[PDB]
Formats: sequence, C-alpha cells, structure tokens
Amino acid sequence: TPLVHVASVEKGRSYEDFQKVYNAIALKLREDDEYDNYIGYGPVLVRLAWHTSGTWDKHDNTGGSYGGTYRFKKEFNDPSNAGLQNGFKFLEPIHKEFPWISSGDLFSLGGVTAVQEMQGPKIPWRCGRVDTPEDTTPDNGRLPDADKDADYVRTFFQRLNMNDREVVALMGAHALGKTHLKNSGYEGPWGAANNVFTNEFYLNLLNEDWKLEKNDANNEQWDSKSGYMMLPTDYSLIQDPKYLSIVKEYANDQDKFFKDFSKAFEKLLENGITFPKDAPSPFIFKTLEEQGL
Ligand code: HEM
Repeated sequence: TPLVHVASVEKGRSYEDFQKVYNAIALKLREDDEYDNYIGYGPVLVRLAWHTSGTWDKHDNTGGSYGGTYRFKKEFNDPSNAGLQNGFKFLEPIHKEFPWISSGDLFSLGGVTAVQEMQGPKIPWRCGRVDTPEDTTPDNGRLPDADKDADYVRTFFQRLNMNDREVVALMGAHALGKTHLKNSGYEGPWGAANNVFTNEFYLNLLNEDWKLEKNDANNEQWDSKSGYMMLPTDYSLIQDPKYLSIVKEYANDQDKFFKDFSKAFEKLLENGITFPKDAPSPFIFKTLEEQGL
C-alpha cells in the first residue's frame, strides 16, 4: 500500500500564470547575483528542488515533492538539508507575490527555473502539487550520505526508482555550486563554471588529477590541483565500471547529457504524483533571454 497523491491544478491557473512565477524567480536570480561569492542562488535552488523531491520512497509513496513538507521544521532542520534555508529564503518573496502557488510546485519550479536560466536544458514541468499537513513530513535520514561507494549509490537510488543512467545523469548537477564545510563537512567546488549548467562534472572526473585527502572537518574528499573537489560518492562513478561507461558518454556528448538530465530531473520532481488523464500537458517555460526580458 502507498498513498495516492492526485495532481490538482491551482484553481483557474494555466501556463501564463506559471510563466509569470518562473519569470519572477529568474529575475530575482539575476538581481541577487552576489550570493555565495557571486555564484548566485541557482545551485542552491536546484539542490532545494532535489532534496524536497528526494525523500520519496517508491514502496509506500511517503515523502516526495507533492506535499511541500520542507516548510515544516522536522524537514527544514534535517542535517542533510543544511544550507537549503538560503534557497527557502530566496523563494519567500516569490511566494508572497504569488500566494496561490503550492509549496511543492514552488520548490520544484525553482529548480527548473534555475537550471534553464543557467543555460541548462529545458525541463518540462507539471503543476498541481498540493500542500499536505505537518504529520506527512517524512522523517530525516532519507537523503544520501557522501562518504560511501558505488554500491551504496546504486542501492540508494533504487528507492527513487532511478537506474544507472538516470543516477549518473542526475549527478551531473554537481557541475553547479559547491560544498560548504559548515553545511556538509566538505569544502570546494566541483568545477570552474559554478553557475553555468554544462557537462563539466564528467570532464573533470575524467580529466583532472585527483588525490584522496582529508579536509578541515576530518572527512575524505578527492582534490585536484585546479582547486576542484569530488565527494566519495561522485568519485565512485569512475570506480564502478558500469557508471564509468556512462560518465564517459556524457563527457563526450553535451546534447545527450542535456536530454537525459532533463528526463531524469523531471522524473525526480514528479515521482509519487498521479496526473489525471485530463491534466494539462507539461509546461515548457521560456527563459528570460528567450523573452527579451
Ligand atoms: C549520492 C547522491 C548525492 C550526494 C551524496 C550529494 C551530496 C552533496 C553535498 C554533500 C553537497 C554540498 C552541500 C553544501 O555543503 O552546501 C551537495 C551540493 C549540491 N548538490 Fe548534491 N549530492 C547528490 C546528488 C545530487 C543530485 C541528484 C542533484 C540534483 C539533480 C544534486 C545537486 C546539488 C547541487 C546543485 C549542489 C550545490 C548546492 C550549493 O552550491 O548550494 N546533488 N551535494
């Protein structure tokens, strides 16, 4: 037995309404450019979308993006979510201007908007997540640990119904942003263009010279002399031969990575949700640049 969560469109809303919310998110991303030593909010909004979706458990349909339960203190204060409060704060004035959007739609849309405005692939997005009460908040401990190996990673993502290609594609979002010692016990960026969505994660895995070192929090991480880092779970993608093949494919085909990531990311964000046969089709929002805005 799993719960059923049926998508229900915010009353009377359509594509145009959500493009306006997209636009407000994108404009604030542009405006608040100084955040995190001028990386900007794009990376933390992508991580917020993934962590608010990544609690899902296919076996009983608990967790997931539908209920928007990050707004409750058990989930806000999950140690795995340390740092995401910055993303939530960013989204607060968006929610105040557009109070009709559900929290789950806002957290997932923030992720879509971030990826597209950082020049990533289009991510089709569906509305209709509905806020659920505090007691539906999943317990802490459903997001992955970083200090583990490929077997861990593979098994972990089975709970989110992701296969090896989906796992490797999703991990490419680590092109974005950085680890912050005070949030996670790890420090450093994975690459140079921290706020541009590219296949750089895979090129860096394959092409940098990596050394297993201890950081200031006494945790192991792989460091390169270009000043990049990889988590043990990131590095596992080149230690496992099946993952490694996929890493090589994405390192050598930007388009393929973009298409696979778009599919897996939408999937991640939609897991657990039942869409009525007559629900609207997925929206594909225009970027500001495409709109001349
Ligand atoms: C084995 C799975 C994964 C693990 C262990 C993991 C672990 C981490 C850790 C420890 C950080 C740094 C948090 C910081 O200190 O602020 C991080 C950052 C980040 N992660 Fe992951 N991650 C994984 C999967 C993913 C996936 C699936 C995505 C999205 C598709 C994602 C997107 C990000 C983003 C964009 C950031 C940078 C946030 C920022 O700069 O604020 N991660 N991740």
